[PDB]
Amino acid sequence: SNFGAISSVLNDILSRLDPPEAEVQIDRLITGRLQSLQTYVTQQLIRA
Amino acid sequence: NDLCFTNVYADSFVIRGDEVRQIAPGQTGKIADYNYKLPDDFTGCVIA
Repeated sequence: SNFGAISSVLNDILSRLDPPEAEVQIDRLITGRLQSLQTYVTQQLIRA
Repeated sequence: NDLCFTNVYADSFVIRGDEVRQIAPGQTGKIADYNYKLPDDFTGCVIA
């Protein structure tokens, strides 16, 4: 998934916006993937 | 007026007026990369 970034793959983000103009993109990627994993673990706990 | 710090540092130099905006973290320019570089995780003030 993308989560509103300009590229889903992280390697593209670091290779186009450098560190100082991409950390927001990594920020969004990290928070989105973390939220997805949180939903997954919650569902897994319910099923368990 | 109501803070304290471990240590205070000052940097003084001479630059052209058109290149004053180059003094900021994450900016790209000849002064930025060959003359004076500022860290991304920086906190300070600019006076000119």
